[PDB]
Amino acid sequence: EAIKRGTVIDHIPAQIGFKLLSLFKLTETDQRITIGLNLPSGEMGRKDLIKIENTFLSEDQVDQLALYAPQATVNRIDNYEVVGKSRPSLPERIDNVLVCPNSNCISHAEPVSSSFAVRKRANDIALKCKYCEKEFSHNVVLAN
Amino acid sequence: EAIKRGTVIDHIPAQIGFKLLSLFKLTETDQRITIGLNLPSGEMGRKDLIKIENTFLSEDQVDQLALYAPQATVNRIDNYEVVGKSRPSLPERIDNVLVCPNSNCISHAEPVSSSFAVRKRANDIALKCKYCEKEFSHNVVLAN
Amino acid sequence: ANPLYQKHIISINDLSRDDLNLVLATAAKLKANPQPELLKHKVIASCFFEASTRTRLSFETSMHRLGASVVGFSDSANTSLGKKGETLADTISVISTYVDAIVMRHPQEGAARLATEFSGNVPVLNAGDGSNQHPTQTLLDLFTIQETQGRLDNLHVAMVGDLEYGRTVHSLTQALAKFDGNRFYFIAPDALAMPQYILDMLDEKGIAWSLHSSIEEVMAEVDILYMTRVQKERLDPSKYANVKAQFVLRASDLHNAKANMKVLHPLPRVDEIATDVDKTPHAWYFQQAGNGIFARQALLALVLNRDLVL
Amino acid sequence: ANPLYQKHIISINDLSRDDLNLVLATAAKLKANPQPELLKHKVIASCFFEASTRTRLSFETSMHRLGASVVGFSDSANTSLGKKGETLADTISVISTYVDAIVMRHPQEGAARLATEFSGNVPVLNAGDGSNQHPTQTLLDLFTIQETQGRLDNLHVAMVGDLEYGRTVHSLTQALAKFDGNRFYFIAPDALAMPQYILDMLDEKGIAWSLHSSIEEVMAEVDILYMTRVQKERLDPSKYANVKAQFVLRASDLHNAKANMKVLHPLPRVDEIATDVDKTPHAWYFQQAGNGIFARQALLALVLNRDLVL
Amino acid sequence: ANPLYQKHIISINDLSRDDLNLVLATAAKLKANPQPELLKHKVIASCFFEASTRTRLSFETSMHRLGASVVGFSDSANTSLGKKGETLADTISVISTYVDAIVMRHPQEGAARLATEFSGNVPVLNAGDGSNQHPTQTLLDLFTIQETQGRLDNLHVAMVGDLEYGRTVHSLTQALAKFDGNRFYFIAPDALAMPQYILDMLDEKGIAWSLHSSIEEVMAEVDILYMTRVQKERLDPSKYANVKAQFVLRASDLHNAKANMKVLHPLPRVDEIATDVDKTPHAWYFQQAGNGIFARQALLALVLNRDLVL
Amino acid sequence: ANPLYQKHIISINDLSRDDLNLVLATAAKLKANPQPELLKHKVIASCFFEASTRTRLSFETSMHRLGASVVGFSDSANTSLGKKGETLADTISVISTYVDAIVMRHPQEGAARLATEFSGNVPVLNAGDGSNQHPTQTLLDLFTIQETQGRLDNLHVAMVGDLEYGRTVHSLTQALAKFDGNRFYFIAPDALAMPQYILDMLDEKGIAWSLHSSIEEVMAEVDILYMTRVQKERLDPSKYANVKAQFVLRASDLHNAKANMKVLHPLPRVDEIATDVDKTPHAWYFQQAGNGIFARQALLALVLNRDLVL
Ligand SMILES: [Zn+2]
Ligand SMILES: [Zn+2]
Repeated sequence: EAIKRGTVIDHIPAQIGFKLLSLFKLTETDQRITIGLNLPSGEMGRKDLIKIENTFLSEDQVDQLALYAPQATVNRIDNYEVVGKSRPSLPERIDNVLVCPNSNCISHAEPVSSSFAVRKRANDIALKCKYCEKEFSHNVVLAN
Repeated sequence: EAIKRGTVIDHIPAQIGFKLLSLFKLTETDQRITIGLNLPSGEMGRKDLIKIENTFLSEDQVDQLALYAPQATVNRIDNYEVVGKSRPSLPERIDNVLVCPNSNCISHAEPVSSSFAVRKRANDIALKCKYCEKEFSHNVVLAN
Repeated sequence: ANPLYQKHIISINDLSRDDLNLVLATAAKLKANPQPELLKHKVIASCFFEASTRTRLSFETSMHRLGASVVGFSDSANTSLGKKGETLADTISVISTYVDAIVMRHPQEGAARLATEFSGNVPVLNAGDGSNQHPTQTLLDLFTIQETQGRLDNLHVAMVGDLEYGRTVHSLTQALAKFDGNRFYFIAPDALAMPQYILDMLDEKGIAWSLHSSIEEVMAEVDILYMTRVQKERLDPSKYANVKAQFVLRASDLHNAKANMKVLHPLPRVDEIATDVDKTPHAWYFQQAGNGIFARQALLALVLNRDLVL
Repeated sequence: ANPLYQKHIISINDLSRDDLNLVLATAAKLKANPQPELLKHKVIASCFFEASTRTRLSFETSMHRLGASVVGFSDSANTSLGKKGETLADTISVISTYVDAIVMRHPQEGAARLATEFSGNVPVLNAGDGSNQHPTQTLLDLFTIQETQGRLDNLHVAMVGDLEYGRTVHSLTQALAKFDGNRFYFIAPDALAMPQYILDMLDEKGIAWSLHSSIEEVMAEVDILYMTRVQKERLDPSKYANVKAQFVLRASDLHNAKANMKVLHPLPRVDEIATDVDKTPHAWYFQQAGNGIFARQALLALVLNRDLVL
Repeated sequence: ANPLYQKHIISINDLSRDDLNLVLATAAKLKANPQPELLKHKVIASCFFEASTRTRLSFETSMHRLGASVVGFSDSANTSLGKKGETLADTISVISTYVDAIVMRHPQEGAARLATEFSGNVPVLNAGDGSNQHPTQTLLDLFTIQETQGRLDNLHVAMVGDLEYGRTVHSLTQALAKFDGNRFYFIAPDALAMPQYILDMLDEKGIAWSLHSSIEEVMAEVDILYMTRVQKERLDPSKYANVKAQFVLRASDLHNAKANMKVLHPLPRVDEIATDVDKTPHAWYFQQAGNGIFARQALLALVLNRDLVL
Repeated sequence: ANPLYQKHIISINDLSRDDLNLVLATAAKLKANPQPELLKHKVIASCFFEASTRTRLSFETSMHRLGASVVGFSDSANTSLGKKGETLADTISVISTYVDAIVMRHPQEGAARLATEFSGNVPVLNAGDGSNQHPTQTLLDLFTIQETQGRLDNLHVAMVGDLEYGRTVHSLTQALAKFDGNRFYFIAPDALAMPQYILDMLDEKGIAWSLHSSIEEVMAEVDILYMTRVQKERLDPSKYANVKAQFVLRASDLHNAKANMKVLHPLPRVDEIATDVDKTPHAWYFQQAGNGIFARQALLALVLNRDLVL
């Protein structure tokens, strides 16, 4: 169910919508939000869907979605019309939302934002910690 | 669409909807879910709203909402019609979701579910730990 | 069966007045007429995860006095805050397959209660779980008061010392509040006064209580003077000396006291009771200690032996 | 007299199959019909030069259960030598004049055997001598398997974990090899595989065995799954996480398992068995622990009491 | 300026071939003609959150040789898990208003990097951040190699020992690989092979590397032979078993070395290098250690002194 | 001379308004133009009988900045209750033949004062004597207030936190009250009110002070907002319960502060100041800390250099 002005994130995989809502604190706002989870989609099986009024995502904000919903589409909406359309591209760095798998990483106990360099690989994505300089499969970083 | 069959939790305060989704692991399901955050309501200012298909709430499940959304309404839905309607009453016990303010309570490191006895008071709600037997303002237990 | 047969004894608040009397009556019976073979063939586990020698000695003596066999352990500075491998649950899960009852003392609160959840049909008796409960201490206290006053109702009771951290007096207060006509007096250095929820509970029951700041104000008219143990760390060492001399008791403070009054103290004491009170008829803290083995016998007996012989 | 009366119990390898069955039969008898006065008037020495609380509790319970009296000690790590002055020999030379039998646990291997050389006619029972023997652990393991499968022959047995340092499984393997038709499966992170001399012994006896690397490969067809306790120091902490998740057991790994299969573990566990397997019919490690006091009763009974009453 | 003025030196991987050269050039310059008043009136903090005596003495001596004043602390087996409240960030925010540079060593990977985010204009030099980086160690290694060989290209370098964890050999390999034509020879006790990312790195740069099992294969061809330090828990009695001697380098192993071959070891050594090699012309690890004061002088000089004219 | 030449600096309460001024003037002078050779050839002892890293680093840096040499020791969790035999007096008697001044910190109130009675002609400077005095902390506080406000009269100063034990706020209040027209605002968690002698002192001097319960009341009017440090045992989980957030200052709390308003905290802080205030122009605790080296340079300069010409 649509809106007048704002952003619509379409084609999010099942079980990722709520994850996105959590990681990116998207509901910490006063704006009207409309969410669909486990909606039917012949397009891809089944999908989650997020709609936020009067709110817009910079290219990089969109890019931050890439690790979780690579094939999502981000539509801009004004006067009920789709005005813009983009897709998430792998970013160079991912800040703030991952946590280092290294139990000894200085980044745990201290007042700094996590940060990783992002590097495309054959069968996974490599994440390198700004701080401890160790590199991990996104599978490891992302699974808990 | 809308509706066909399931539960609708209406009149959730702002910034509680997402809290409920988290605490009660409501999106750990395959069912279709529909969420409205910061919706307009002349009825109470503004509200959150949850809709879960083919899923129902026991009297006690509904009572578990009382601590977070005391004035919510829980409607049962069949063939698009409100079949049932109830409101959350303060439970006698709250299990599993709180965590004891007591750093020394045995419940922290060990494999047991948290549990509190609930007691109505003048200006707050008293929560008493099954384990350490200490009692706390819900304000203290609930704020982090 | 008697009401306490095969029941866990975890918290004072889990006992009715009926229960309390049942324990105390059994204590009195056992003290009068010993049954050194009541628990013959029982094996009890004395599990002190946190060392407490005055507590273990008392409890284990109770066990041998009923003819039970005893196994157990005392832990060594619970070095850190736990056994690093074994969950407490696993530990009870195992022990509850060796023995007929468990007596445990533990630094974390709720540990006793947790044990009940893994001990099967083996009863556990809480011998102290951090700063929460110590029920045999309260029961021994109760028994001692009743024996010396002949009654547990309409009594004038003084509490003295660290009333904010002193769990001993909290419990005794709570349990004396399941009785009628009782009147309390609380003596404390101001920043150590008796926690409110207690008083709230007291007002709500219609219990007469008065906050004071020196023993003298009341000495003339009390039946029990129960002293706790003020620390040299809790209050700092400057304020300590300035108000210390009223939370200390000398024989000379006993000139106008009642001929029925007994002075109690869970022990140990350091300086809060001068040794010159020892020789007076009021000193009863060693007697009190001795009663420990009857409160504790009583409880083991009721729990492990289905029907009591008074 | 029975074959074991007045004999030292030092090593699993010193026992025939006859012996084993003798012990296991007595265990079953004693479990069915207790003899709380079999060793009345005996005094046993519980000597733990190396502390082991789960071991002492079990063993001492066994003693009281037979009505024997127990004296002893648990030693304290090492300021340096617990002993310094006294040779172990002198220590046994003395204690063997006080008591009727010695149960000892010691950090050096061969300590128990050494004791036998100075204990006169006092039997000694090894409760653990460094990384060599622990016979009552094996015997309790055996008894537990037999009770639950009805037999000790033609069984499908899995061993899991630190198979290079895990003496518990070596011993159990050795003693199960004095039985016919048994088939083993060894599950280990490669650099921790089962020591060879074991396998050599197994090939030489004609014993079917298969090395694997994940529980799954065999889960469907085993009667016993016996888990040991992989350490966080032995393997390092980077390779640990990369292969740790197959030497961890969850209930979800038990979908295709036999209705007779029981999971064993000498204890304690830390994370190698998730608590969700506890509630299943396969979890038997606590049961196993309980059987300890029967294995140990049996041994004491056989050794100290010339003719057994089955 | 000079390229390194007011920069942090946190990780080897942040330094160009040029940077590396600049440091080494400076080092040699200072080694040849000292500037004991170059940093007169600087105050440097020698912050050793993790004790390491060898490393601190070196660094501090360098500061003094350049005329600077030193303040700081070595830290201790931390009671109650740290300054606990105080974040490293608050510590560096404060210390960085006192001093002109911060040399710090810390048990957590990433500590040096986090410091820079709070140090303001005060450069921080990493002296060791858990198992991550140790740039001056690497720089003194490089400097020793260059000084004795006359060059950092076209070398034949062998790494020996624990290649899985030898952070020294990872760094050194990375660095040398910023240079042309070097060929590498890796030698491990089978176990503890080289991290695959390093090998992958060599391949893209197009660099020759060979794997080996003893030094004999390679001895006649190498220009540097670099030994890692090797722990008691890094390895065990079971994998010290058949081939542990190439893990022990002896003077006899050196008969066919090129005359120019030097043996470096970051130190300390325990048994991996026998003392009879000490007398050979190839032993160069002590000399290596003294070169540390030049590598370190160099870094401090370049980082605090705007334009460093040789 | 200069009034402070060769004097001990033991307690704030020994210093005139003029003294205070001299120190602060000197401090500013030195801060503006350094004299790194002013104490060339002096040797100062940095005697830290009680470890305090932040304090020692500051003091030592100051000595170095003025060109003096430093020797000394930081002490340790004392095995067996001290040097035990050796009196502090013997210690000071000896040390004071080595050095030119003694800066000392000690766990006992009165240690700095005792030192002067044995130090001869060697000035001792108090770096902390138990819960008594800490003069340089107080001087750096004053200096920071003066530097940022242009003045120490006619200020609006709020103290926040533990006012019962905040020796920092007692000192600072005393000093400020040597000056005209300051108005004070005290804010506590009800518990932990201000010492009555301080308030009584304010009344005689005729100085306005107000009591309050949150900062909101006072935020729009204050020039300095001084936070105390606040321990885990200083308070408890029960009195952190309904009003603990004004105990946590946040950036949001600062919306209506005067532009000139600075927030000082003697450090370290644990949770009482949230990190989001760090970015505000009001946060001045780190700057405060760096001002310590001027206060301390100043004291040292004045005490050791007969006539200090700015
Ligand atoms: Zn990291
Ligand atoms: Zn609790």
